[PDB]
Amino acid sequence: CGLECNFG
Amino acid sequence: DVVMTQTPLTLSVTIGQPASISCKSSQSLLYSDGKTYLNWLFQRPGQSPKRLIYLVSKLDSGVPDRFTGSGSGIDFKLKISRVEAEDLGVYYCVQGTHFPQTFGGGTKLEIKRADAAPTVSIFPPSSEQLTSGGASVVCFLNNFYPKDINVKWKIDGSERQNGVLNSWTDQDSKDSTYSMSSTLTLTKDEYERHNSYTCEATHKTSTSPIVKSFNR
Amino acid sequence: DVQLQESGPDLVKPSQSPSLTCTVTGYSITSDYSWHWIRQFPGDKLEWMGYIHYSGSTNYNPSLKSRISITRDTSKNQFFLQLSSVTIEDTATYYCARGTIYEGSLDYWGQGTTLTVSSAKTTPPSVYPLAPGSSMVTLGCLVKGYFPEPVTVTWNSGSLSSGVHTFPAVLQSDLYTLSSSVTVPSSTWPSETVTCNVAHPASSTKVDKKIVPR
Repeated sequence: CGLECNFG
Repeated sequence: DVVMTQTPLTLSVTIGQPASISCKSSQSLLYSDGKTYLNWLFQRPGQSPKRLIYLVSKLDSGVPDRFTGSGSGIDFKLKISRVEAEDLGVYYCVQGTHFPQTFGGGTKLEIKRADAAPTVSIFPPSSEQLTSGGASVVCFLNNFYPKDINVKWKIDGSERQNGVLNSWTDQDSKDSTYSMSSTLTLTKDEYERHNSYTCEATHKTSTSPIVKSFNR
Repeated sequence: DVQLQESGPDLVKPSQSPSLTCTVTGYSITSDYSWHWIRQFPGDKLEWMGYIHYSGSTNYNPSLKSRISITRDTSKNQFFLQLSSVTIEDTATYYCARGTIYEGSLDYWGQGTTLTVSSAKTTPPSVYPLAPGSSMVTLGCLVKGYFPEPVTVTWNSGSLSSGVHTFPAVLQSDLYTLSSSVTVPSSTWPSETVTCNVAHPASSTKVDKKIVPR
């Protein structure tokens, strides 16, 4: 998932 | 989890000189939106963290221009043009591209100093402690550089391994040195069973160990 | 500006379920950003835990997916971290942070709260003098078997600080032990009285130990 599961 | 490997672990710098911390990732940090989310984090001992750089090379608000960031894909690099005292602490490379968010191990930034030999002091267990049935020998290693040091406990000429506990100080604000405390705890039954107690320290300042002893 | 302050219990017993609070001022947790929790273990190893989005959505680290949960209070402007069935390995300094998805980073940090996990009872320290057998003379003081931290070690009620080396506490069997050394002129020893001063406000104990030549 990356960036979204980190900040989204 | 993407592993973040920093180089080196500890960095020695003379005030005013250039320094470089390298970061390597197990996976490319380039995201599908064409951005590379690698950040640099700074922290002094006892103080809380603080963001220094984000997006590889973009400086935060109060960050001096003497700091620069670079890199792509898996290799990244933070450089200081000249190191001031305000820069001393530990630096972390942190990635935001992959889930979950991960931090590097950290790079310790210390002041480079002239080589110093440790001042060794050995201490027999107090009478007060022996009245409790416990007995601990203390060996102090004060004012030495660099912090790379190995102590060895020797009983009647033999290496003791269990029951030893060590403590290290950070670098001194005054003389930029390190200090180390080493304790060996035993029972009164065991302490009174042997005669000579020695602590042997191995440092870079000498090819031969520095031995401090006492007999009972 | 924007600031974050952490609060909660300092000490907790294992298998318990404590909660930390992040109070934020200077910005509304409801307008834009993500709001995170990070912990720093001994050895200064940092681990990202999770976040609460401005929309109210949450997401956690896969290694902590079920053991933790994050909530918020919009009226108080605060968000919370809920630990569950805690162990001694959860002993860390817990930080809260604001995060941007545009910069892919945490921009603001709080001055964290140390949360220690131990079952040990409040015990006062044993204070032991250290003197040599046979230029400059180094004396010592051993504080043995205390819980919890901190301990205050002073030399001559606060008169000596030049040669003082006070060492970080290390863990024995569920109990703390620190050393302190002082290096002084041989003209002042044993000619003049040198005293190790120890305080452990947790157990409400103050011990003074005067060093005597062997």
